This record gives sequence, C-alpha cells and structure tokens, in this order.
Amino acid sequence: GLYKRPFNEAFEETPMLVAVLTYVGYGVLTLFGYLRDFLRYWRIEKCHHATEREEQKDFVSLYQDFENFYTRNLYMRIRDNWNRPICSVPGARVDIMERQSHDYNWSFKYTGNIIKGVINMGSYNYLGFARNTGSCQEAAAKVLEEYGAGVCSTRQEIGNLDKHEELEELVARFLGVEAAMAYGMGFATNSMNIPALVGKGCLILSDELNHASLVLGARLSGATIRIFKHNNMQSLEKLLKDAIVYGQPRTRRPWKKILILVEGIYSMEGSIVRLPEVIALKKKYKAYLYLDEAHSIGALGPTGRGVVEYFGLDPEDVDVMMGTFTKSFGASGGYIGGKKELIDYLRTHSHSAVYATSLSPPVVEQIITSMKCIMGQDGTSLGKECVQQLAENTRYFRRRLKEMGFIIYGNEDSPVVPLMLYMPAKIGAFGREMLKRNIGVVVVGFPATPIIESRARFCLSAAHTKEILDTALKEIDEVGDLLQLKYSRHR
Amino acid sequence: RAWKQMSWFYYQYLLVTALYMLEPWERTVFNSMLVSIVGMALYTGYVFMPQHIMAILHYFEI
Amino acid sequence: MNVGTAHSEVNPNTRVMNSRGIWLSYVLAIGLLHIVLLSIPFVSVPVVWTLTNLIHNMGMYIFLHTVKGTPFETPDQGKARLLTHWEQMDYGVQFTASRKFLTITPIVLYFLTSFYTKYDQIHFVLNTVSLMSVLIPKLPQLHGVRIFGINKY
Amino acid sequence: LVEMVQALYEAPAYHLILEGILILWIIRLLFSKTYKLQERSDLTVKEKEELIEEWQPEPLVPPVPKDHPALNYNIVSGPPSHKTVVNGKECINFASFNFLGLLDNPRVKAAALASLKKYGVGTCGPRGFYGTFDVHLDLEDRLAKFMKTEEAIIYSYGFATIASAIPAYSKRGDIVFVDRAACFAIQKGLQASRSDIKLFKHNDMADLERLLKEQEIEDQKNPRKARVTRRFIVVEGLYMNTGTICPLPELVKLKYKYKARIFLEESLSFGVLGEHGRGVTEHYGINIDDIDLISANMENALASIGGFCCGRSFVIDHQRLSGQGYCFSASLPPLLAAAAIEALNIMEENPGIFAVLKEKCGQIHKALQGISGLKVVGESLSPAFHLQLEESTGSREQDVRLLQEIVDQCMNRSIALTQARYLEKEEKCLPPPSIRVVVTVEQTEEELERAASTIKEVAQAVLL
Amino acid sequence: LVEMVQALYEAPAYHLILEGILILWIIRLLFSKTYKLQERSDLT
Repeated sequence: GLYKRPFNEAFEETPMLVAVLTYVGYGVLTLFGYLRDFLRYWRIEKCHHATEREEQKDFVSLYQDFENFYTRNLYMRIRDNWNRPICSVPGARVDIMERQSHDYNWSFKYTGNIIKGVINMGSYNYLGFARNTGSCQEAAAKVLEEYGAGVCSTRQEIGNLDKHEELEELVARFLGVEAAMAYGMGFATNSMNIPALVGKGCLILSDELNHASLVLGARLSGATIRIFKHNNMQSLEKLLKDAIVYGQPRTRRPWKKILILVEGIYSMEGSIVRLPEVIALKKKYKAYLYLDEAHSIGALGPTGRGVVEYFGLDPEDVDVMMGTFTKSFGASGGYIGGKKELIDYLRTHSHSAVYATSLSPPVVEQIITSMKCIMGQDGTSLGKECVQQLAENTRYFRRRLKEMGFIIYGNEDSPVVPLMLYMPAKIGAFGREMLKRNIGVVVVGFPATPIIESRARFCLSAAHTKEILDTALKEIDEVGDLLQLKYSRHR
Repeated sequence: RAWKQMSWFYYQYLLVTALYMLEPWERTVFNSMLVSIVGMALYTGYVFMPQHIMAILHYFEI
Repeated sequence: MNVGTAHSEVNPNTRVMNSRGIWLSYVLAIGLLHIVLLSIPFVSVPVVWTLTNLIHNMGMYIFLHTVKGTPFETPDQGKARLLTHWEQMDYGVQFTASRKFLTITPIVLYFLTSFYTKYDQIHFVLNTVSLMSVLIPKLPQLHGVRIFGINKY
Repeated sequence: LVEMVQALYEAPAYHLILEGILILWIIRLLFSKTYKLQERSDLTVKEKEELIEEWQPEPLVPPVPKDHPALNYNIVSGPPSHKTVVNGKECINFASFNFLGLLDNPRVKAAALASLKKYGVGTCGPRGFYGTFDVHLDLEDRLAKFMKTEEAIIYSYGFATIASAIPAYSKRGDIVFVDRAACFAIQKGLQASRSDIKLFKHNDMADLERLLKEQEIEDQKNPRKARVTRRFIVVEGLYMNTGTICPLPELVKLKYKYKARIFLEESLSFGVLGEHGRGVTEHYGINIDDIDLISANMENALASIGGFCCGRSFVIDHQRLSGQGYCFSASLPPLLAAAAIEALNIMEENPGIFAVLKEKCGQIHKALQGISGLKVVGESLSPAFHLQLEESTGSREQDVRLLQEIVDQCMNRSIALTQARYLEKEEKCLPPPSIRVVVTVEQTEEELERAASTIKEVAQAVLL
Repeated sequence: LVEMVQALYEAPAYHLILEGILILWIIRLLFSKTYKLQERSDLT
C-alpha cells in the first residue's frame, strides 16, 4: 500500500534521568505503602474502609487484599482528579461542582459554591454537537413528546420501530456500505457481535492497544487470540505467515478464519492506523478486517467519513466497520456497517438483537439530525465549517505545544494530544494546578499505561475558538515552566 | 528572592521523590532519615577519609 | 488507575523488568545501599561487604520469590494469583535478557564480596548460603513448586 | 561405613569437591531420559508459498435459509404502548414489558424534557472523568433510599449490568451454584468469569443441598485450598424463561449453613412484587441485608434505559473500579436518569398500582385455563407468563410455526402477542417454544377477557 | 592485574573451585539463548 500524502508520527523516547527519577518515586511509594499496610493491619492506625458484617466473619474473605494495594496506597492519594461531577452541558465551557475532603481523599464532602467557565478538554466533543439549544434539541424534544423515553422490549419481538429502520438506512448511506445495524451501547456492540462472527477454531489478531470492549468480545468467543505490536506491519506479516503455514496449535489443521481487529485512532496514543498496509496484507493473505471507527468517524476526513475517507480508500475493502455515536454525534449508541448478508446474519444471530433493549427514540432522532447536518442535507454550510475548524484547531494546538518543548505522541492529524508527565507525583500536581487555572484535563497513570509513561490527554473540539486555545496554551506553558515538564531535546 | 528560590527547589524536591503525595508525617519520617544518613556520611568522611572535598568547598566559598 | 485503559495487557507486571532504565536504576540502588552501609562508622570493610550481600539477597528473595500475585486487580481473572514475580516474568519464558541479568548480578556481587573479605571462612559460609538461597529458585526446573507445601496458598 | 566416613573426612577438600561434582553429574545422567535425536529441519520459501496458496478461508457469514421466523421484524408505526399499531394493523399491546404504564405519563415526559433543556442528549464521556452529572448521583441516592440499602450503582445498559457485576467478584478458581433456567445475561456473566459453574434443578433445594454437600466433601479433602475459594449462589427473583418465583428463605438458610453468598436478579420482580414494589424480598419479608447483591434493570418497570446494582458499600464500591461496563463506557444520558427519577417518585407516591397489577394477573391467569393445546406455564403473581404446546410435535421448527400461526391470527383480530426468542446454539438449557403474555395496569377488564377468548378460539381453530 | 593474580593464588582451593564453577555457570547462561516455553500437549 501507498500513501497519497505523507504519514508522519513522532514517539520521542524518554530521557534516562527522568526514568531513574520515576523509578525512585515508585519505589518510595511502594515502601511507604507496605508500611501503611502494616500499620493498618496491626490496628495501630484506624482503617476508614467498610468491613464485612459480623454474621459473615467466618465466611471466606470476599476480596484478596493484595489486589487493592495500589488502590489504597497510590490511587487514593490523588483520587480527587478523576470523578469530577459537572452540572451543565459539556461544551467548550463546563461547570464543575467543587468538592473538598479532610480525610485525605477517602471521603468527599461537597461545598455549596460551584466553579464556572472551566475550559473543557476532557469531554469527547469533536464537532461541537453537545449543545442544549439548536435544531437537534428541538427534534429530540418533538420525538420525546411523541414516542417517550425508551422502548420496553427487544428488536426481534415488538421493540423494532420505524425510527430505528430510518436511522439504519441513513447510517448505511452515510458510511457508503450497503447496510448497517444500530445498537444502544458502543461497548455492547463489540462484546455482543465479536462472539457471533468468530468461534472455536478461528484466529483473532488483536493490536497491542485495543480497547477493553474489543478484548472482551474476543475472549467471549472461543477463538485463539494473538497480539501483534502497535502499528508494526512487519509483526503483522510474521503472525499471518506463521498462522497460515503452521495451522492450529495442537493438531495441524487450517484455520477456519483469520480476523484482524484494529481501530481508527487510538485515544491514548493518538496514532492513526496504517490502513493501506493492513488492507494490502488482508487482501494478500485472505484475512478479514474489523475496523473500530469510534474516534475517527467524525473527527477524521475532509467530510467526516472516517479513516477510509482520510486516506481515500474504498469502504468495500473493510469487511466490518464498527462505530460509536457517543464521541462526535453527541448521543449514545453504536453501529456496525457492512454488506447486506453480514447485516442480515447479525440481525438474526446477535445477542443484542435477541436479548437486549433497543435504542431510545430521542437518541436516534438526535443522531439522525446531527448526521443530516454533517452531510449537508439541511442545506446549510454548518457541516463543513466544524470539520475544517477541528483540523485548524488540532494543527495549531499541536504545533504550538511542540514548539514549546513538550513531548507529544501520535500523528499530527489526530485531534487527541497526549502530553507526557513521566512521574507519579506530577500526575496529581498537573491535575490540581490545571484545575486551579480553570482548565479541565485527564491524567492517566501507571497501571493503565507502561510504567515510565504517564500522560495527560487533551481532546480538542470544533467548539474551541482561537482565544480559548490561546488561553489554554499560555496556561499549559506556565505550568510546564512550573513543573519542568519540557523534556524534549529536539526543541 | 532567595527564600522563594529555596521554596521552588523544595517543591521540585517534593515532586521528584514523590513526597508531594504523602501525608506530612511521612514527609517528616523521610526527611529525618535522609538528614541522619547525610550527617552520618559526613561524620565518617571527615573522621576516616582524608580531607579532600574540604579544599573544593573552600574554593567554592572563595 | 484501571488496568487496560492505555494498553491491552492482561498483566502489566510481566513487562515491568523490560522497561527503560530499570537495570541502571537497580544497579544504582545497590550502590546506594553499599554507600549507606559504608557510612556506618564502627563497621569494617569485610563487614560492610557481607552486609550488602546479605541484605541485597534478602530483598531479592522477598520480592522476586516470596510475594505472589499482583498489586493491582487484573482482567485475566486472577490467572497469576498463585505465581510469584519470577514466574510471572515474560509469561513463563525461561530465558531472556532480563532473567539472565537478574541471575548474573548476584554472582558478580558474590565475587566482589568474596575478594574484599579476604576469603575468610565465616564470610564464605554466609555469602555461599545467601548466594545459594537466591540462585536455587532461578533454575528452570524449579518452577511452580513449593517445597513441603510452603508458600503454596 | 564409619571407617569410610573417617577416610573421606581425612581426604583433602578440592578432591572431595570434584567427587561431589561427579556425583551430581551421575545423578543428572540417570534421570536424563530425554532421548534427544539432535536434528533440525526447516521449510523452504516455495513450500511456504504453496502452503499459503492452498489455504482457503471460510466465508465470514454462513448463508441464511431466508425462512427464519426472526427474519421478519415487526414494524411498529409509533410508540409501543396501549392501543399500538403493528404491521399496519390496529392492536392492543400484550407484548411490551411495561408493567406500570409509566412510559406515557405526562409527568415522566415533562421531567425528561426539563432535563433535556438543561443538559442535552449525550454525556460525552465515561463516569471516570467528566461524565458524571448531578442527576446520576441523585438517581443513585434515590435507588439506594427506595430499596432501604446503603449504596447503588447505575449502568447505562441493562444487559451489561449483571454481565459486568458477576465477573467483578467471581474469579478463576471459585465455585458458583447457578439455577438452570437462568437468563442469558447471567450466563454470559458466568462465562466472562472463569470460575467453575455448577447447575442445579429449577427451584429444587434438594439438588442445591446435594451439590453443597459434595463441595463440603471436597473441602474436607484439602482444607488449605478450601480456605481460599469463595462460593456464590446466583438466582433470579422472578425467572423470565419460566415465570416462577424463587424460594428465598430456604436459600438464606442454606447460605448461612454452608457459607456461600447470594447474588439476586430482580428484573421482573423489582417493580411488581411486594406491597411497595421492592422485589421478592419484600414479598417474602426477608431482610435486605441477607442478600449481598441485587441486580435490576430500569427497562421493564421504570420504562427507561439502563440498569443498576444495589447493596452495601463494602460490596458496591468494588464495581466502580472493577465493573468493565462502568469503567470503559459512556454514562447514561441525563434524560433517561431524570425519567427514572420521576418514575421512582410516582411509584413512591401511590402503592396501589402493585395491588391492581396483582389483581389483573390473577384474573387473566385463571381465565386462560382450559385450552386444549395450550398450557399456561408460570405463576399467578408474575405479570409475564407463557403458553406452551401441551402435546409437542416431533420438531421445534413445526412448533414455532404453529405458535406463529396462532400469533398472526391473533394480531389479525386486534390482539398483539409475541413469541419468546432465544439463541438456539448458545442457550445452555434451551426452553421450549412458547407464546408470551404480559399484563399491565393499563389493560381494562374487558380487554383481558377479550384477549383470553380470542386466544382460546384461535388455539382451538389452529391446533385441531 | 598481577596483584589480582597473586591474591587469587594466595586464596584457598575450594573457594577458587566454587568461583570457577560459577564462571562456568555464567558462560553457560550467556550462550543459553534457547528460549524454551516449558509447555507440553498431547492429542486425545
């Protein structure tokens, strides 16, 4: 495969001193955690956690205490960063209900006052459709008045409505594939439609950084799972060759199927998948492709049709196209697109259709209205404006952040920008300092990531203006000066 | 001025060694252990090893 | 935070020792322990070296070969709930650069402390006992086996 | 002997070390029975290419017979409610799981529109960050207060609730005693957790006792392992596949006698059973604390999307960090949360709707007795029960065809019925095909006996 | 160098034999690149 335009990604390596220092910090935390646990065990220090009721003392202990080691010792110290309640629409500016704790984050008590105007860089807005006023809200209100809050049965029995059918045909037209099917949860889409496609005696080649839903769907099916390196086409060639040549592990038999699970944009890294190469190998080795366009269905592409439009390839090359409405379109749900026989088989033999409740009518109405707005069916130019504004914002933000001396991951086109903090204490420090300057960011630590790579993710949007980006960039530069977060040798 | 500079250096010391997250008495324990170890090291270096860092310290003072 | 947010590994504990700068940091930790023991006034050089050897070997035995499980909840449903760290490393692959380094380092430390204690018999006995206690579990044969049912559960 | 030992002691050191090395060499040789052949072979490039060429993958989807009963989806031309329109024919809804008629209350729609004006439609993030609204905490508090319990946790999808709750507590190496007629969500939850699964007979305490006593014998076999294995009993308050209630007090006694915690599912039971509608626990009077975890979904009674789990903080708090459907997915939209809150307010205001529902269920269950080819499996207190073929035919497909003919002839006479749908190749214990009857607090008396008469006449017409 | 050789010569015999055994162990480990997976399976 070849690229019609350059494909440039930068993953700068960690400085050695920073690695030594983060190991020092983790060792200190581990030793103090062991001392903490000893003190709590010998009842010298009071334990604030709940306890099993006295009637079940002789029962086997519910949890293994070593499993929650990091929860009590490392997670609880900076627990105030994550579960931050909000009390307004998650636009470019969000209102956060401010909270305080006096028992060192074990229990939080809410103060009356409320923060206002916090710049939102943690919500998944990509086209700015999360608005409490507009045309989509009016249509959703109309359908809510007509239809109600939710359906009370499954698709197969009585829960199929006309709204679902028209949403499915609209999605099929939008993607470009023959047919599509819709579900009420993006997680459930994978977890219930991967077991149906593959079973015992098949092979699944998962990326190194796949989402939890894809992994759970792979495990629920009896297929064998092999993990190849992140965006390493050579590794994918090697696993495909070995799987085809050597067959099944115990008794040498041909694989019934070979399925490759990949995503458009990986949220944490921000790296766009090398789609032309993987499609080339898929065709060469006669494999099947499952593409998760959860993050790229609205963010990427000149018109917002996904990575298949960003690269310019043919949607018929991708066998299964999963997708999620939560990120870009501003409403919950999910979908799978493909050929008509695939959609019929999924309509008949999918867990979600048989046993699970359908989508809500206002939600499908909001999805329909937003999708019509993107494709220009309303007749206005609002569809193209947001798509070009998002690209302008992401290019400006990434360029200015990289020229300041920070370390940034991923491709230059991906709207998600991971800055690297590299140290356990700088996670909480960055979170608290950024909140003190009225900016909301998301910090990811050790057990999720590798040990040396701890990050903070900025999710950009088309709702952000130039003034908001300038304010955020100035605050980021000031904080990076304060915490010495500029680790880049190149600039 | 200089007091603010020392406060900044102490803040960086807290950030690097992950004492920022710990409760104040844990900070006291860690600081006391570090100070005792450093004092013991200086005592041993003065008594046993020949005074060679003393010349460098005097040159730095000058 | 939650395991699997930024990577797809069942157990991030397996690839801890393959990370960047872990070997140099471990060596510097050994050196720091040696210097801290050297600072003690009344002890002598053979006592210092014997103490560093014994303490490092005790730490290695406690961490690599005694603590079993994972500090964090893992989404493979406790597959390595009964395995120590050494067995968890590299998903049971017997030989690797990390395992080779971890096996070699105590032997080099033993050679050093044996030379600096001037080959005294008591120091020889102590260092040999500690070195054997460390080296015996490292053998590929001695995998998932708890002698007389010690540390099984 | 002793002289040999003395002679060995008198001998030098390095020689004895060499002899010991030789002894170790001998003991290694004796047990080295691995008769290695010392050979290595590899494949050629052309052979690899031909192996690539000969392999042929199966199609992604098998061809469909195109005669599937589930191939044709019913198309509702409007909201699914009382006096619905399905397939272009006016009907009366006897298939939608709307027990309390809260779907079309103007109060619920008013609350939903009020929260829509403020927040919008999408949460745009997980609960772990910038996806938690005040409505979510308010709804969790309301659910905790309603059921007289400390804590509750809400999921944004009903199926995922129990399927994420079960794997959080049960891990590999544990023992689970689950009923045979358990819904598919419980089955997939028990598949996700790699624990050992033991099934007992439906609503039989004898099989549970036998399995528990065999587990007791196995515990006595190896106490050390028995000290680190946890035992769970997963049951449903009102079984969907059968429509029968569960014997809670005996389960509680077995729990306290054999040291095995209890997980309870109240999806049908939650809003219909009890004086105030709190589940099978209120129906039996069992104390709430005797049950570790109670799972439910707001889809049936509350008429809103999502589910929840209820229990003590010691049990609930683990799901916020171990529940995959909670950690790795977007939260519930504020619209549905406000709708659920208003439904809870309405349920708390008037507790007589449960009584009238019990009345109507009893009436219709008594009336539907006396059909030659149809047997009414279920109980006189469940809103949803079944109608099965008394004398079943030789095959399942003919049975489902007969039931679908009955369903079609009923729809042509303004009675909207449905047939229970299952995954034939996935269900552990596949139930027999059966028509499903659902009773609401909205169906008047005359509609009840009219539906009974219509089903009776159609059954006699078809099955004779 | 020469001083190290003299010190090694002055050291006892069994200790030097043990150190040589350890050297042989190290040289075996360095070239033991056979990354055995320690697994056995059979057909039914």
